[PDB]
Amino acid sequence: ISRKWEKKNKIVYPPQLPGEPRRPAEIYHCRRQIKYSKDKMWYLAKLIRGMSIDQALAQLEFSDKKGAQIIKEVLLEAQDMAVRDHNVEFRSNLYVAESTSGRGQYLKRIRYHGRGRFGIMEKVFCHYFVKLVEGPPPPREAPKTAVAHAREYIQELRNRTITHAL
Amino acid sequence: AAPKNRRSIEVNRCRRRNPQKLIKVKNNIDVCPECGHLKQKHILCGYCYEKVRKETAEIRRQMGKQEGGPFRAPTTETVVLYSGETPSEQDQGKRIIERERKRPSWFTQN
Amino acid sequence: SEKEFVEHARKAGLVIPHERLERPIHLACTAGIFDAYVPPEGDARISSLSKEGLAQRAERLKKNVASQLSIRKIRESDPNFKIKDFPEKAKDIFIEAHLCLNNSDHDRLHTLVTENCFPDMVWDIRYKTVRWSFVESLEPPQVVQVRCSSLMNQGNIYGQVTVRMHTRQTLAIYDRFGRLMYGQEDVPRDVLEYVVFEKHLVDPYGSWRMHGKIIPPWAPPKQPILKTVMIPGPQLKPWEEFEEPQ
Amino acid sequence: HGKSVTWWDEHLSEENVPFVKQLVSDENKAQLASKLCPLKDEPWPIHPWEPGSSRVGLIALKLGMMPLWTKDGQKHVVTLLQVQDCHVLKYTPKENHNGRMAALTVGGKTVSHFHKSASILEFYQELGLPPKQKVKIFNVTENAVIKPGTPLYAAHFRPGQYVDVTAKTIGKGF
Amino acid sequence: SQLSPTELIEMQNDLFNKEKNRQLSLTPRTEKIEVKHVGKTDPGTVFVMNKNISTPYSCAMHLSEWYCRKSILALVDGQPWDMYKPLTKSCEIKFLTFKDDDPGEVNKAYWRSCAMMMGCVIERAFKDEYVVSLVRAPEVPVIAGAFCYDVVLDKRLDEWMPTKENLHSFTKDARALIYKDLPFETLEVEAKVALEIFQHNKYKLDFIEEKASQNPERIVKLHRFGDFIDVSEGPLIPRTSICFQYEVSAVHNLQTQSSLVRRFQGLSLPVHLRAHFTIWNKLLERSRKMVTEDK
Amino acid sequence: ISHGRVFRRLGLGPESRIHLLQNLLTGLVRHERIEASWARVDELRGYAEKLIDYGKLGDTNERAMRMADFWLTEKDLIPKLFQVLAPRFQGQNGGYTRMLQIPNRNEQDRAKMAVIEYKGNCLPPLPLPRRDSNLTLLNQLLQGLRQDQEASS
Ligand SMILES: [Mg+2]
Ligand SMILES: [Mg+2]
Ligand SMILES: [Mg+2]
Ligand SMILES: [Mg+2]
Ligand SMILES: [Mg+2]
Ligand SMILES: [Mg+2]
Ligand SMILES: [Mg+2]
Ligand SMILES: [Zn+2]
Repeated sequence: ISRKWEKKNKIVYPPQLPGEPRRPAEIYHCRRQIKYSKDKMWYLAKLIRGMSIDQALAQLEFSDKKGAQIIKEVLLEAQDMAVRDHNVEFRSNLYVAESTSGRGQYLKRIRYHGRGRFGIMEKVFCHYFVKLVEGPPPPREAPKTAVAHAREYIQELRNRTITHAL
Repeated sequence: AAPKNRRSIEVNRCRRRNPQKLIKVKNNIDVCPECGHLKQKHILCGYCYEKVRKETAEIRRQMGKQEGGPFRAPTTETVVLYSGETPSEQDQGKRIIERERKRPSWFTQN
Repeated sequence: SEKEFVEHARKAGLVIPHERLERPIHLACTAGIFDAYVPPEGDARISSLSKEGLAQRAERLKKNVASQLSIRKIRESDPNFKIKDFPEKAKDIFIEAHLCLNNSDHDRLHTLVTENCFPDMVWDIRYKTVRWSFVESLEPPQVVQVRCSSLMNQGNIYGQVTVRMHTRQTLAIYDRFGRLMYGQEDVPRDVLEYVVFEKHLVDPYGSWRMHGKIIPPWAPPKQPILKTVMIPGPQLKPWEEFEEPQ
Repeated sequence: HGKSVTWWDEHLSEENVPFVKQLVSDENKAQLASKLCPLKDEPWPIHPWEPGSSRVGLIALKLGMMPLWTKDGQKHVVTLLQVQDCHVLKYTPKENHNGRMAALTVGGKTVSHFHKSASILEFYQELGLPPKQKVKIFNVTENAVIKPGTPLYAAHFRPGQYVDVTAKTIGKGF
Repeated sequence: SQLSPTELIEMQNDLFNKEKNRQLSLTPRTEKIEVKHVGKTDPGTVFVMNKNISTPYSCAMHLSEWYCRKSILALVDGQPWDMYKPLTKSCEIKFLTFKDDDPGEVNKAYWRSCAMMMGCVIERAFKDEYVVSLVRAPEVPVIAGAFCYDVVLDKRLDEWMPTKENLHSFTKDARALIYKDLPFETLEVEAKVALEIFQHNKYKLDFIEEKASQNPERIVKLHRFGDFIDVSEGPLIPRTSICFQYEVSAVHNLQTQSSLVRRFQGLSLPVHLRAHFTIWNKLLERSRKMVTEDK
Repeated sequence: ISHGRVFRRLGLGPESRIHLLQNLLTGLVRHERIEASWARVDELRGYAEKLIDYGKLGDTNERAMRMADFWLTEKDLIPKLFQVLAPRFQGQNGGYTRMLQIPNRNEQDRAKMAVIEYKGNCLPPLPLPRRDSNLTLLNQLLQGLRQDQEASS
């Protein structure tokens, strides 16, 4: 087994000199050995990437997946750590910077078919990782406009040089 | 039939992350004016309805003790009265249900 | 197929195992404070008077019967003990103990502070960064009272000395991310404390160790914190209604 | 900005929902009745019939079927097609649609404003007509052009003529 | 005086910021004030805010993002309060939204704020060869057709009614102002300092003196967003981006024996209460009609 | 091809469909407010509307008694229908019951729930969706149109 996500909260940074930009808070939290599957849990994690904590909880409130309740508990307990263990005011000023799902330890069983045959059954366990960063959520990138494509294409035609020139 | 070759992870990632198979966001989430919790526009509030259901169970539990038999039902209308209240003239001729707790704010007397 | 999971951690305690210890636990210092000194409410203004403050404190030492008996008990248990030289030793221990927290050196702190004092000054600042300094001492320290207790179970005698020190300090606590949290750096705030020390007399070594820190009830409130906090409201179950106390 | 979805009835109070329905309903009758003078509102010039000319069709609603008998005793089945609201919407020049024949646009029956797109509602506002359900394109020669907004009636077809019918058939699924 | 339009705006911003720094310097130490939440949704919540630097918007951020977006006007005790004006003393707070059964206070604030946006667009639309003098923003109830703003134009611009394209040009500029997110800043400024801000505008000086007469302390309220400073009565909405539908309806002429005032009327609706296209056009036509309500 | 079919396939067949609605209807009459699956509640609404119509016919009509005999599987509810429910509903013609969508059941199946009840029941009211008050900004603007329209017309 490997446990490095838990140890990321023990990092102590040197004090900042006056005049430097304020360092946004970073909170690392995770839950181990969740009965939910790895692939099914991934879709929930992909849903809440880049959204603020309040709207992330709203989306997971009404989701019918069994893991929606599991993730909502993780976010709620991570928010309490941010406001108490860390000096993060404005408990609504957090956004989910990164969320992902890993695989845990599986239990192997025997699944019967018939004719004396069998198949190996894998009990599935998964982990959930979430990182919360203080501040408003970043703005999502818009698709490239018509001018953007034209500018790149003209630039590309201007970079051309005589191949095998001299 | 059986597969001919193992699917590469590049092909699997395209299929497993297609926009159709992703979870769609919900844009009809609103805050309940009375209790401040979350609910959908076309759905009753979960917290407010649970508040009513708990009270309704208590009222029905009181009625069961007022009719011991399993096939005993009133032939008249029913009125629920809380502590500190007395039946009105229009409420006479009906069975009376007594509750010790104070009349809740959401419940309205007529 | 018959494989299962192991390593479920739980903490269970019973009376029987605690009573079956072959070697009883040895305590270096007592847990609580035998008696809390009650300073008069006028110490905030007497501290500005030199002759009145020193003379009044001197009389309290020479007039208390219980305190003088405790002083003689220390002398009988261990000679070459002087009340006059104690505050200078107590003042240096106070400065050294806090400078250990600045450098986060726990090995030296164990010798300076006692077992009952170590968790209080370490637990909260474990992952934080503090910078404490000493600038001036407006009023020299004075010995308030001395008490002793005789535990006939083992004959252990502990000598508690209460010292009142008027100290000028510069406290600044930094967040683990490097941002300022509690106080500035260049402000020499004036603070008054009633530090209680403790020494084990039966122990041939018997280092003088700081035991506790007593704050007067009428002490001015501490400087406000920079971070804004919110007190959460009473969590309400659906079948319970809110009531407003007046 | 994750703006929430909304509909026309979301923010309307109980004392104004009947008022809004009355407001839109009165506008439809005023607009429809103001188009009942095609020859009194400066129509386009009318040309005499010429060989090879094509006329303008209609958009009708299929009611049902009735039996019909002829003078020779034979039995025929007829389908009742009703024209509810038919108005020419827009005219396309000959060289901008096909290059051989002009195109005349005809709308369907009246529908509610509250369930149409912004562009569709804006287009009808300029003309001054209530929104239509279905819109079809008719190929019409230049000598049979009709000014947009001119109403059309079932009298456009005289008995004894042969006509075509184009519509989506009954969908039976997979 | 010889002041270009860029310089006079810069002078006012410098004066406003200088006054803002003076107010901040009046509080040397951060003082803790206990604010009790008396709202219906979350009773019993107690906030511990800083004096003169903590705004009720920052108070709402402790609860959830829903209070940050839904709330428009905060109710300090029994007095309406902006969501960007810092608190002063320990009190009780309540948040008012459009959905509440009595949005009359919020409706008045929204109507005032939309009038201020029109004044900024009108002032910075005419060429520098013409003089534009903003008079005031008359208080008209929301039950009327639309909000109106009074503007005095040049003497040589007397016989000029804006065309349909010109009226639509103001709307496009207003929407551009809506596109950028500009918060509203509320500051209490002494009457004589306010006269310095509006030295060029004769009518504004008269308006300041009239408002200063109603208060014994000779104190007036100034509101600034972006680079525009104007005097208005009552609170304002916290954010510019609250407005979604904005349109300048038409203009009207009110001739007085001393001067001529142009009445610019326009209708707007917020993001929360946006209406259908069919309903919007019906309301827009009523906004064309003259609005006459001053006292 | 299910064109024109207004009924739904429930239970083990057409006979089990009636019995499932027979038990739900019996529970609705006795308790006046029950919750079940949204699809099953929608079907139950049609029968509850017409059952009151049979109640209005009277206690003496033979067809009404036979019709109420089959649907009211508990025999102590027939007097209730003809003496409580029927006398209460005399004014309205079709507004007998309300249907609202309860949030999904907190179980594995995550079914779509609904609540069905009779008018004027002796129970605490459901949190009905209340419309915006007339004092709202949008409503005030529209009320200006009505006052001006009524002033001239
Ligand atoms: Mg076998
Ligand atoms: Mg295998
Ligand atoms: Mg496998
Ligand atoms: Mg079909
Ligand atoms: Mg069907
Ligand atoms: Mg089935
Ligand atoms: Mg149905
Ligand atoms: Zn609710």
